[PDB]
Amino acid sequence: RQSPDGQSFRS
Amino acid sequence: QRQSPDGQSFRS
Amino acid sequence: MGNSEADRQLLEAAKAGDVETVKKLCTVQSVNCRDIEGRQSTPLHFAAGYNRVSVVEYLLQHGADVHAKDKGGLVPLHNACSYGHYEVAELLVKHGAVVNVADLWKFTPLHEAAAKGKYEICKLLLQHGADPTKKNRDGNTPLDLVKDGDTDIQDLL
Amino acid sequence: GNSEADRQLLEAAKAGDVETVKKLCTVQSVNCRDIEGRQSTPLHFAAGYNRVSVVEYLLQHGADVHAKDKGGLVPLHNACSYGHYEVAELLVKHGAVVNVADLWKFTPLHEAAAKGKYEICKLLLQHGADPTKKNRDGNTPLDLVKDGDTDIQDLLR
Repeated sequence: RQSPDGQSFRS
Repeated sequence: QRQSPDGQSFRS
Repeated sequence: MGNSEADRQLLEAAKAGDVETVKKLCTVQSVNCRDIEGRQSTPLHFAAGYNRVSVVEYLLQHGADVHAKDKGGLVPLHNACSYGHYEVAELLVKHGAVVNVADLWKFTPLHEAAAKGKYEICKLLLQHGADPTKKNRDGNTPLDLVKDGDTDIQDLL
Repeated sequence: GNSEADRQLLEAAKAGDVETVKKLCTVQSVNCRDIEGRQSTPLHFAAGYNRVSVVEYLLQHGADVHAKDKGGLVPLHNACSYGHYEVAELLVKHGAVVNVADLWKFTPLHEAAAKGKYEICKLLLQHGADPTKKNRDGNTPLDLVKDGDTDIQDLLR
């Protein structure tokens, strides 16, 4: 089970 | 009286 | 086989928040296309996980599917929650996102938010009727996934 | 009124138009003020409107986390009033003073508490925000919490 596409911070 | 800062809670 | 150049460009633009390119490439046929190369995210998954509010907005107004699932069973709301994007999550729910949906391992958006330690998201999902007793394939609730030293989400959950 | 360059920079900061910021932002311009509003700087605009890329560029190019608008608000007030966690994180990382007060002696924690922003309050707290400071009216941030944001009240308790 891998991560969803995306990230927590815009920086 | 005290006023709101420039900005907004939601981008949309 | 790969996606057409155009669906590729639409997915890229969504991940980057390039609303002008999304406008250019977004049609009834393309809006819910899938990144078959990657994990089959739709433009909305990308926009949601990368916190591109203006793209999320545009996509939703153009028939993007809040119920579409990627290769692992995740809907865009899972993406928003896993990454702590509160406004995005709110916009999705406002446009019909089911809060209790589970992926292929029965992880719910709330499992995601809990595990990620995303406090406001948990409160948001609960405040919108998310069921804290739901178990994933491992028999774990969202509470079970809350990290130690994250004392405050536990009490919330 | 402001020079055209300054006006364009302020508008671009509000808009999150970073390419336009990069073209207009110099050491002389970076802390210009909106003389036809409430004397917000470009960082006040970027922080209030949650333009992360712009906030980041500005902080790296001489933008003043101590600058106050006509009401004594610093950009961290703007970020906290409108619940922009990452923005508040970036400001604090670049040395924003958490206990700063405006002309009415509201601190960023007064703003976060009144606007019911939990994680922001938690961040400010973790950074030495003083939950006991009173504004000119005699009110602590706890005093301003909406009944019932009981979690916030408990945080500040």
